[PDB]
Amino acid sequence: MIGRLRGIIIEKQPPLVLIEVGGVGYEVHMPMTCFYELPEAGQEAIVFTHFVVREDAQLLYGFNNKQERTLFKELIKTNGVGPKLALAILSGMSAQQFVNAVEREEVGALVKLPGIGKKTAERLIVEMKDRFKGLHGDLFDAEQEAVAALVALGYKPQEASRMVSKIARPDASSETLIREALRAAL
Amino acid sequence: MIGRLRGIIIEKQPPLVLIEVGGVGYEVHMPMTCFYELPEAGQEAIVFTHFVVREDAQLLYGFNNKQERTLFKELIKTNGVGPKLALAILSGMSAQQFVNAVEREEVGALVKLPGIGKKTAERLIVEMKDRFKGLHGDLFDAEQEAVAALVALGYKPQEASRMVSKIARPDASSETLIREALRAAL
Amino acid sequence: MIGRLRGIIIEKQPPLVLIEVGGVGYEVHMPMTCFYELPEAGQEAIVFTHFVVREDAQLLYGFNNKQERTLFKELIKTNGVGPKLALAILSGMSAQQFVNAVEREEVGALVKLPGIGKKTAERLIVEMKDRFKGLHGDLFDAEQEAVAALVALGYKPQEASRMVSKIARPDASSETLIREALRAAL
Amino acid sequence: MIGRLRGIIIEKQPPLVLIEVGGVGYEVHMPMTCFYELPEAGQEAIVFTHFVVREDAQLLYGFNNKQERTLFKELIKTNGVGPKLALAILSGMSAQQFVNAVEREEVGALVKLPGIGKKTAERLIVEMKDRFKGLHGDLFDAEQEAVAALVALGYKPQEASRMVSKIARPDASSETLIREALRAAL
Repeated sequence: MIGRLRGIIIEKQPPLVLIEVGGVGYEVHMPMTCFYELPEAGQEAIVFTHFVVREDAQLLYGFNNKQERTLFKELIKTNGVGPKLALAILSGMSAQQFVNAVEREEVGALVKLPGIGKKTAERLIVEMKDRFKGLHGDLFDAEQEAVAALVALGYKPQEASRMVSKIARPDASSETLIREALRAAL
Repeated sequence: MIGRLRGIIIEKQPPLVLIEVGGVGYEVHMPMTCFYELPEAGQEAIVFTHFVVREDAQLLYGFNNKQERTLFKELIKTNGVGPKLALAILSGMSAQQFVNAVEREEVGALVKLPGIGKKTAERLIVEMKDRFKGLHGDLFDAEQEAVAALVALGYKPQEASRMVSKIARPDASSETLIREALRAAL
Repeated sequence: MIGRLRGIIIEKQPPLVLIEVGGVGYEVHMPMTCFYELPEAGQEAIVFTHFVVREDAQLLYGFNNKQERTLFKELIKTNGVGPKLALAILSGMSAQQFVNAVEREEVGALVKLPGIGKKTAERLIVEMKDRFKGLHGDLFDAEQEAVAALVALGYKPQEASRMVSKIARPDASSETLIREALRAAL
Repeated sequence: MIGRLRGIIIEKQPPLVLIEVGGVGYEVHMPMTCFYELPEAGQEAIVFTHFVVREDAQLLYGFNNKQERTLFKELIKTNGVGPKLALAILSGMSAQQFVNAVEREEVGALVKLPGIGKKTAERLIVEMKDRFKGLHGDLFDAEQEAVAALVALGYKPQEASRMVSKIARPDASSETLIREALRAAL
């Protein structure tokens, strides 16, 4: 449920940051390429977070923008790749370099990074390439926002794209598109 | 344990809202019909929430008033219907339209919505109609507040209504009714 | 981990209170006898809490003082008695009345309350009477504080009382007693 | 995820402290040797914490500095030793005394403390002595910070020390060391 923290950077111990919100000091685990961009200790930072809930522990993974978080969330969906590994992948290379290596199927650039291997590198590339097709954008709009909303409700991507086509009126909010699209389907 | 959030709306990405409380950014999942009523980003919002705790994740579902939340809480009690489905039901129609479709047994209005079907639509109507009888009101008072309190303590609805009858004195707080009713039963 | 809430009472719906701390609205479940003593909506309240963590849900039980909470914590240790039942026991009678009924073995006063029975009433009395012997006090001091600390560390009650006797110097902090007692045992 | 609390000390009940952050009262369990150093009730305290998450409960263990917390975290990794026992070990002796007793293999100093025994005392000493070798320091630097970061990413300690040697340039940030070391390995 915790999507964003805004507070004072108390300490940096890569890959860990300690952000103070109120008087609560959150431990945020961040990939090294996001780590370089952090403000200075004593200054306010805004980090986008991904809460991983376990039975044994509760952890916050933090990123500087939503595109990096989505990438990380996409990455941990593939069997064999978890938060620590995803943290290492985005430490060894930026999000843009990772997407570029996925698109050009560079399965030699990723094999060096610890904990994955050769077959999982290959499976990661195949799988991520497939996931990027339907993924957001600007690294990988009202009408697109509206399809996403509909997919979130339970419609299948293609059928949601169908619904947001019939009433798709350029220069119109994503919400009215969702309202209009849902109205003419029930 | 989290029943209400009051903070600044940071971002809207239907059905998700990001509300900032202190410097903590909560991700709230809201049905589309509540979503339309939200203030503008940068303005304060008050949302009634339902915390769902899992072993893998922790989520907040948010509504603009308590009646919608109760409806949602009632809805997720029926096997086959979970938070995502309940979110879709209250996206496709308002709470009032849903109660009206339940009372008039319109099992054609709900069949269109994704993820449920025909038999579950039918079971939903039967089950919700039965639950509404004893449900709060104004969509579906000191004396009624007092019966509820007693049901919460473990008394059965009918016996709790019995207790709040013998001493039921119009123009008197629900608490004194609970105090008086509990006193003359022990 | 949440032991106390101090905030604004937003709504009362016995046995539920909604306390706002920051802009976070906590749902606190309180026994009716504590409920009567709450300030008025819009005014600040201080409630002592007991966090019950489950896999399905996370709940706060609240009391006006530490003695009531201890009683509640003691109560839920007995098989057959859980938070809802303990909530009902402290709703039907005050903490003082409950301790008095336990000491005088009144197993007719408790049998009326819903959800327990006759054998569990009897077992509750036997068990609570045994637990009160070693329990805190004022309803059921530096030297006593110090024994408690030592019991918490893992010493057995009798041996901890032994340790805080040899160096027990009236008119001296519980901490120095713990320091002195631990020093002369290792 | 909670690494630090900064708030007002409300009550002390060794080994428990109640720290108020906002209007939220956190129960922090602290070893007695850290307990002696706490400010006075009504004054601000800064405690370093270790959140233990269970299915039944959620607890905060607190320390005055990071070295004590690391020790505690190291301690609870050994089978037979849990938070309560670790709390007792750091109550009976300071962190420095404990490290000294580990280095000099004093397995008579620890045998007195309740809940452990003789074989676990012996195993604790062997195991802690082995863990201290690679452990931080000042009780047990940019280049060392950088190796730690790399170990956290998944590299093995020796190979991470190899990487931070080839480009190890005295008088240079730990982050650039991590950036430079990661660059010349992929």
